[PDB]
Amino acid sequence: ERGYSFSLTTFSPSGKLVQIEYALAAVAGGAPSVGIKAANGVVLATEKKQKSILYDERSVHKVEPITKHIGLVYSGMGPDYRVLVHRARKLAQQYYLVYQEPIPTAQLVQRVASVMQEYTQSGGVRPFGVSLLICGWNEGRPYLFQSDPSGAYFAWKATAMGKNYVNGKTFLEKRYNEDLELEDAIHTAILTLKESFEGQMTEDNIEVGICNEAGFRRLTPTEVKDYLAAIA
Amino acid sequence: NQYDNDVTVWSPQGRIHQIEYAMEAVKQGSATVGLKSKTHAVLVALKRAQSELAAHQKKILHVDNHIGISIAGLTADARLLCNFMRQECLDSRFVFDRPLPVSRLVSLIGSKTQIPTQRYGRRPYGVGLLIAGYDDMGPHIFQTCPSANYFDCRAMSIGARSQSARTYLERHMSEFMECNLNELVKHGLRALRETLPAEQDLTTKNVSIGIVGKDLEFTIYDDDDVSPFLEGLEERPQ
Amino acid sequence: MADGGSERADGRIVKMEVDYSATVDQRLPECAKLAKEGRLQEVIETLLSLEKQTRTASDMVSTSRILVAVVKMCYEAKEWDLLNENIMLLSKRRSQLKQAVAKMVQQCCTYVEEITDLPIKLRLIDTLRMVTEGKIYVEIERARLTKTLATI
Amino acid sequence: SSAGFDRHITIFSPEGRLYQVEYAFKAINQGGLTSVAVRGKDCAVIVTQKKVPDKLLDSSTVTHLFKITENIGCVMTGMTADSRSQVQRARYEAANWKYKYGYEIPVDMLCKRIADISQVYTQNAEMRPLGCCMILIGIDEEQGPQVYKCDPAGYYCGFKATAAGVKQTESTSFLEKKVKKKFDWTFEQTVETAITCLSTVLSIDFKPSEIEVGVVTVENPKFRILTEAEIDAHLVALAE
Amino acid sequence: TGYDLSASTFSPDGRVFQVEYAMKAVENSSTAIGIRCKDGVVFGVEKLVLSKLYEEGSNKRLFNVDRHVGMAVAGLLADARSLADIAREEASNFRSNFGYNIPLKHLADRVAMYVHAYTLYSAVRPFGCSFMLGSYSVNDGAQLYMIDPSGVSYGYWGCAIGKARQAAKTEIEKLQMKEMTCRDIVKEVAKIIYIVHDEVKDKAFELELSWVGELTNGRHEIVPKDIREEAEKYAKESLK
Amino acid sequence: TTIMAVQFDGGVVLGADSRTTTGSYIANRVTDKLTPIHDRIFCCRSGSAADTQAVADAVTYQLGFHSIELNEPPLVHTAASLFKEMCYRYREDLMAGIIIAGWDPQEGGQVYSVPMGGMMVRQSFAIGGSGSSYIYGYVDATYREGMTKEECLQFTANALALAMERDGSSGGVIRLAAIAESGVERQVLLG
Repeated sequence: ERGYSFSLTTFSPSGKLVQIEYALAAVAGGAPSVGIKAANGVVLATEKKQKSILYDERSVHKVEPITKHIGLVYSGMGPDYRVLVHRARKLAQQYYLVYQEPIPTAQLVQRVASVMQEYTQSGGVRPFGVSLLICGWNEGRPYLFQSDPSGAYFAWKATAMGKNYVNGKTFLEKRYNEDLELEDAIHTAILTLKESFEGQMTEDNIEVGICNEAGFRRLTPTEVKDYLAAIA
Repeated sequence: NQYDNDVTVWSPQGRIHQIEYAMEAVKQGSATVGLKSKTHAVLVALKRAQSELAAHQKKILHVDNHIGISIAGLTADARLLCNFMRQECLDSRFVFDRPLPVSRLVSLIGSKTQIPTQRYGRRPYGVGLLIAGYDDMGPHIFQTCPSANYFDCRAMSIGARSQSARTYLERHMSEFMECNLNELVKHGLRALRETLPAEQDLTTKNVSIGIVGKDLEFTIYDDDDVSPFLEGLEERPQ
Repeated sequence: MADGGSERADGRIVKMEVDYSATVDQRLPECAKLAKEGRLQEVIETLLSLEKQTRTASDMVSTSRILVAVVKMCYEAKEWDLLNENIMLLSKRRSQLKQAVAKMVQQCCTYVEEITDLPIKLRLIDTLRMVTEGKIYVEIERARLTKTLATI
Repeated sequence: SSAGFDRHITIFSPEGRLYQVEYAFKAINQGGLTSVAVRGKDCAVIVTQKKVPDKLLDSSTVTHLFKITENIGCVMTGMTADSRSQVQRARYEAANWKYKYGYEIPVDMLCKRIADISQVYTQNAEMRPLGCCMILIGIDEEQGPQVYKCDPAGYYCGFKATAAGVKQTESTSFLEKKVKKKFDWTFEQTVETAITCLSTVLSIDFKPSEIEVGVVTVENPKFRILTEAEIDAHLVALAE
Repeated sequence: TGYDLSASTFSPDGRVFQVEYAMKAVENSSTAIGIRCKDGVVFGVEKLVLSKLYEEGSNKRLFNVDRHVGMAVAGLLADARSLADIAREEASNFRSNFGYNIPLKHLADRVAMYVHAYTLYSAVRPFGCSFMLGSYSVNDGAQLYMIDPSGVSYGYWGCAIGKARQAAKTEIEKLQMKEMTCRDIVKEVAKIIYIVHDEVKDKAFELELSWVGELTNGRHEIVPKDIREEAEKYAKESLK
Repeated sequence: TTIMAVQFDGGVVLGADSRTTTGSYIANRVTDKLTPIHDRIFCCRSGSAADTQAVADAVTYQLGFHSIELNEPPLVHTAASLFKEMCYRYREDLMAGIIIAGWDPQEGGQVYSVPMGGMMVRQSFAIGGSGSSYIYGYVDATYREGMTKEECLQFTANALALAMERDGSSGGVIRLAAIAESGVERQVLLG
């Protein structure tokens, strides 16, 4: 490059930022996803489709692990997702080289959102088009956080993103209670993902990852075929 | 009109207009004529003054003992290429201990002016040269342009109304081999006087001559030693 | 080059009775190669159509007695051999087939007013097994239309 | 609609889209070419025609079938100047896998490294996003053959049989009808379908001089470009 | 319009007009052809003289990059002398690291990447040049290459650059290529330059011929021009 | 450490000992002194251990990238140039003695010598290493021009066996390798 470095995101005359609001529009028209925190573990459930019978499902993965106990899904766009995965992978290593201890889940999200915000103020680039759902069972209590293209973190009990997320939002508002078990959380997570799905819900149309206090665990399609018997 | 602003932008007709504008800046300068013979490389220039009491602006300027140039454009780009030009001759003098051939000097110039005509934010060098050298294969006359095209000519003229000077050199190009110095020079100043209006001429105040030859180091004559040359002339007919 | 094909056809029609019929099968792969290549002016699709018209005339005059199933065998053994040598198209679209089909049903309609029902319905049932899975395309279909009008 | 400079540089639209990248998807179609990839049970076929407009032009310096490593080949569509720039990147990062890690690079991991680079060109706004596609083949240990496709947006996935180029929506529609009927796939069963799909979509029924076949096999993992004679051998064999 | 200012933006249908503009800049230049016989390559450039305008032998477009490599540039002449410095500099570093002579297949690739690199950014513009690369080697024969301003570079037997592009290669292909000594080809080049470009626009034109092959031992040099002068004497035998 | 390379009418024949010392202690009884760069080009390294393993990887990296791009089997003289460029540039930091020998389709079988200065010279036979000073007289009176392959295998076997006996730093087991147009024949002897 040359030395331009001019930020292409400035304030509106109203006083809002324009490109971040447009980046949120790309997230809302993405694949639906749901995450539920249920007092012994946290369950991530995304919704994976294939436009043909020609694609392969053992290749592209949505639920992606980070350390040994920290999972991560998204709802926005695809190529930008893999960037900040590899960024967060290295970002958890400088914690572990220095402190010799697995990084707490709150400590990642402070660092990932700091990457993402500082990315928007600098010049020549667009913001990301990805929102995240990060979870983990650190120090007894499990956790569930959500980031955004603006770079703001939250702490949900149960949220949803992607298409028709407000419909899934009201559904969890009646479905979720003070506490459940892990298996009940999986049963209501498939229930809310079956809200806006299509007719074929096989072991390949959904893709589910959990966080035990024993650790992160990604579910193979065998159990998801077995657990979808009398689903929702 | 929107694509006539930057150097980087091409045209829907295929011609970069910023180079074509730099050609017109060369035409705003005064006229000068360079020619050669078997043994000499005389170039004659035409000075201009700003007022009646100011001095005339100089044209011919010394580069090395066997290379001297003339000038036809801006004055900042004049000295900017001159200081590059002095630098390159003494480096070959310091390293190889030999004078540069004129032909490989000018290819350094055409390489030098190429880069600001492609990158963004740069202007082309709005200046044209007439280089007269002498080396182991004879005298040479090289003209340049802001389009970085250098020409191995035998007689050219550039500046204002240089066309009438070119028409003189076309019908006298055969005579330029078998002429020594006196009729070699007084051929050349007959070319400049066809670039003048019919009420003034060369007054030994607005004329310089640069000669470089075989046993002759490049020498600039002005205002005192032009009067031995300005003799045996004639008025222009009506 | 088709002067050679002309003189071999001129060699056959005189010598159908003198020479034996296996030499026609010994002259069969030569005309198969002359039909395969295809040149600009020496051999041409019309000269290929005429040389097959002359042999099918010689094969019907030979099979004009009660012994008919030689022309039906040797042509089917010719059409099967010409499929296995060539790639997908046989050589062309019309000339090698549609004239010769219109030749045979012309031969059939001329012979049916003298011949018994047996070898011609052998002929009809052989060409119906041809034109059910062989040449079922358009260009032409009137040679099939008068075929089933004569078959009925 | 258009807000700011969303038609010009890679920024967002008010509709939550962008436009330069989806212009680049139909920057392939100015190439005027169609390539088909089919993976069988123990092989992986690449087939691509070539157009030779001039008789004063070689029949050697034309074919898009390139060789990344000794066990990985590829095919390029789109424009040609952007294609060979993409290939030198793939040749360069395959060798760095050897020098850093020691073993041969998987065909899956290479498509990540390519799609990351295409991401960045989308990402920083002051550079062009390189419109050309990418298809890889190769044999993995204890995984069999693979077929992948990088895109100028920056995403990839595995496939079973997937074409690219100009004609996909007729070519992929035929391959779906071929796969979902659950037939066998051995070697020549896989090669014949890779021809006849490209044969029926283009509707040519050609002479064996335009297409090139780049099969890789489990028994012979070397990337191999087929001879024109044996290309003619398969074509007359499927011909009845 | 609106999309045709930078080399970074695409068109709404997916092409780049700045490359398209520079292609027709080369088209408005004089004619230069190149043809290889069975043991060498012959270069031919029609070179225009306006009235006098220089010497006899200024600004030749037959550059000499390596000891066995030639040039036949046409287009914007200042940028052509830049590529000649780049192609010279590339072959030297091949000699330094390695130490056999540069193969012509690499030197086409290494240059055309540098051409392609100027078709991405909004800082620089595309080059307005196009040229021929001719070599000869006893291990490799002769090869002839051809670079456009986009960067698409591959092999030819006979090509032609300039205004007379389709009009000149009409009759190049009428000849033979394998059954020709290059000394026969030299006078065959000169008629085609003499055939095309009637002197309606330009009265004076030169004819510079260069010639590398078996007879010149792989060394590239100009033809003996004033010596033996059999081209133009044979070329003007075509008055009817 | 003693390395050996003899060319003949077909390809070449390489050979080395296997004994790696740390000054008076054998750190390794058996060592692959010789290294496959390419399928027809080996080297056999001497001097330091960390240095020669570092150079032989980088040359294998650069020659591997260069040959795929050129899409031909490379030249043995090309590979000998790459060892020269690194060992001359870092001659203040490398103590390496390399003999490159391999078969080539253009020029048959070739043997080069890159000693610790960083020069390069083609030879018919070439020896090197710390034990190579003891067999100068034997290799000069026994070498005869025009040997077959099996004569060269017998020739290098006797030459390495003498230096292993007499030098203390050389010994272990003998590794041989015959590179030709057909293949590479590797074998391990004693005696």
